[PDB]
Amino acid sequence: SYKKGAASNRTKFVRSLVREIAGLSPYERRLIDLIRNSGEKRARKVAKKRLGSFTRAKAKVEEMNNIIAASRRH
Amino acid sequence: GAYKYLEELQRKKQSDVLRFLQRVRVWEYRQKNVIHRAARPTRPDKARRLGYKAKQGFVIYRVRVRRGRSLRATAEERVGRRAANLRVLNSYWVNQDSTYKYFEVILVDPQHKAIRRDARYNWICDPVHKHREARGLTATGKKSRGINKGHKFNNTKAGRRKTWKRQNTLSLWRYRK
Amino acid sequence: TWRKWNVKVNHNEKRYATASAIAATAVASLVLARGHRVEKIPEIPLVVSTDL
Amino acid sequence: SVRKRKMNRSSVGKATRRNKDKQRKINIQSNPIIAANWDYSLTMAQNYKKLGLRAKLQTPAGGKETEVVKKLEELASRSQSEREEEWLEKLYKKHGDDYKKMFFDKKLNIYQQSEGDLKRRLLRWKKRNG
Amino acid sequence: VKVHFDQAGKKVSRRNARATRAAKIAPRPLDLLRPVVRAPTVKYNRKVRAGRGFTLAEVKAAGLTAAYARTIGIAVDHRRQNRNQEIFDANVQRLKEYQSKIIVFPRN
RNA sequence: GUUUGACCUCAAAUCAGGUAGGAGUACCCGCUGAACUUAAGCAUAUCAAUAAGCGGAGGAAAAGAAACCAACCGGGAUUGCCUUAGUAACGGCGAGUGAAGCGGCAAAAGCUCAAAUUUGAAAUCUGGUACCUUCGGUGCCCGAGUUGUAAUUUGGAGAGGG
RNA sequence: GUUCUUUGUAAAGUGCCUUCGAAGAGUCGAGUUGUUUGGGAAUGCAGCUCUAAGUGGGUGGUUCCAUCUAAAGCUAA
RNA sequence: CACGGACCAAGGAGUCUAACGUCUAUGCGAGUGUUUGGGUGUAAAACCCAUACGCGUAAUGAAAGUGAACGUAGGUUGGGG
RNA sequence: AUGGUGAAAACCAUCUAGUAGCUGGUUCCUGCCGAAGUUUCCCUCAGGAUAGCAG
Repeated sequence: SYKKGAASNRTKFVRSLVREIAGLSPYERRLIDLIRNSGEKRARKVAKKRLGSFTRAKAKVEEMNNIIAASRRH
Repeated sequence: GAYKYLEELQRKKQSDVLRFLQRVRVWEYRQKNVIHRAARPTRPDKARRLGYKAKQGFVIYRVRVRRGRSLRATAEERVGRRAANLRVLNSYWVNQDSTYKYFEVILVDPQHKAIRRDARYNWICDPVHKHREARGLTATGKKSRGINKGHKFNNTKAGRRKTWKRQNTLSLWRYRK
Repeated sequence: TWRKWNVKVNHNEKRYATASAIAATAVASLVLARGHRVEKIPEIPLVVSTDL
Repeated sequence: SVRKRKMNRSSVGKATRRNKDKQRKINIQSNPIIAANWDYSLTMAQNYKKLGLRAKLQTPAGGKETEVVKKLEELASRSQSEREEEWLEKLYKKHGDDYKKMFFDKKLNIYQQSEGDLKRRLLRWKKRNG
Repeated sequence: VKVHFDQAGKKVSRRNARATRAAKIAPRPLDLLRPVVRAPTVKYNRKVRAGRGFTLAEVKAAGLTAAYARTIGIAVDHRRQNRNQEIFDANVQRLKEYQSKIIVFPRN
């Protein structure tokens, strides 16, 4: 993997653009509310059950943290 | 161009935009026949990355199948019987219901002179590709036949009947071993 | 069909046999016993010039 | 057999094909020097050693220059278009050999080619002409 | 129960196949110039065998290009790597000797 | 403009050009799938990823240019043979079942898309028609095609220029 | 071998220097019901539920390292 | 007891193969085995052979190891010759 | 059992040369040697595991 998969400004732009325009899926709609009320602990539990592995649920909850923080402030 | 944006838009399937498109189209495709021709592919980015050129000779049949043998291969087999002159190239998922699943199987006319010419697609005209779906030589057929590379696919790599006949029939030489 | 038609032989034993068979060609009495009307031939083993 | 029984019985005949001699004695086809120097009584590998040329580049499994000079004998033995030439005539008569001026020119050098492109084509032009 | 009665038959088949390939590919040596490779696994590493194809690196170091290498009858592999130094040296010498031997006919 | 005109969709025809069925079936590719019989009665092991049935191909088919094997001073598409080997491994360890990498050989051949703009000019193709040197070429007209047909690229990189 | 025509600021190749440089999702995976095997790390497949990532992802070797790039296709012997 | 036999001709039943041994013969011998193959051939014969592999050649153990001369490879007693 | 044909419970074709704790039969001559009718546990009932007699 010399050609591993560099950042690519265009791909980052498209992914984040679609991330907002699509909205939020029903489990994620539940999940973002579950962060604000029940904390990040129980959020990771529901996300691990919903998705396959925990390694997926980490990056997923981390993405939700980035979405919430950037929305309200800026 | 747009195919990167569509590629990423088709990822978020249960998202608000694509969720709405599903519930309209699922109603619309139930109004029409079981097997019928769509004029253009609904997910054109997927059509391309499965080998569809928007030129004369390519046909996009939409097909409906029951839920609960594989459904993708059954979808291809149903259009194979109806559109017998055509050759099945590939198929893909578009929409699903609680009771039915929909696929937009792409076809090529080997008889049409626009395909008999260009060398990128004239391979399908060769009689060795008559009913690719009826022999599991499509994407989904090769998937269900367990044909890949690895330790996982040892007992079913080059024909599961071929490896059985090889292992369970005695072989003898002129000068015995 | 799968009867044992061909016979595997030791390569050395096979070579021994041909050497014995060659050795017996230069005996003259052994040739006469085998058949071969070799009464009126000049000598054994009979060697003719290369121009043959 | 069912079908073979009819074909022996019929007055149509059989499509008799005698093609077993031709499967062994194959004529060489791709080189005339070889076509003259190839003993068909010999095999493939024996013919190669007779010529000199190698028949196999790997170490072969199992066990085992009159012509080659004639191959070395046969080893011993592009212009510009009308518009291109006439266009180069226009450039040479206008500037001379000022390639910097020639590529910063707009009217005669329309396709904005580099110094190296124009001078190379002028060198070819100066060979066919003055 | 299969029996190989055709052992003698198929050798004559294979020989005549080589004879046709000799007749059609007249001056050329039937097979491509294969590399020299060190075998895998502790058991066989002492053995040095014929590899599949060279590399872009071995071809580039020899003094010719990859696409041109195939037209002169050098088998080129692209997934094989040059980890060992001694193998690399042996293959480069093999190509350079081969290039001194070859006589590539003109297209006129 | 209470006309009319673009498209999209649904139609139509004893129109023009096509094509699919059926037979054969040894081999191949899929789908479906018993029982007599073996270990003690039979749910697995076992007959058997069989026979019959069904669908589909060809002169072969299938497979195939790695999301591979390895643990080495690394191999390098696939297929077949020899061997690995009756080994690893599994099996009320029992009827027994049964590989694979390496090695020797047979034969060897690699490539095409989708991917970021031709944007100083859809550079492409179908069909009709008129001729010509007719498994086709050319002119003209028509349609397809920007919801993308050509050229350039496929990680072995590649492209832009100099 | 014998000729008739080759064109257009046409088509590539090679080395150096400079500026960029996108690779497949209802798929991978996850649980379960069956089928497949002699398969011990449910192997392979299907059905059903949920369903990703891009200094990524898949597979293996004792804390790293090696190895390829799926979810598209063609191809003789 | 019983089962078989009206008579005659012809047909008619321990075979072939694989796996594993027994003994004998032959070849060579710490080695041995050409015949998957390649070369060659008067052509399914015969004749040659590369690299490997099979089995044997040096043992004592259970995870980890070690390694066979105090020696006319022994001292005695017998023991074909 | 599979697949088929007939019909106010059947037959045909393959699997299937199915499986036998058995019945009947087993094909030339001569010479030479020549029994056993049973020991002990595996339990025996079945098949054997062994000793004995003949080489």
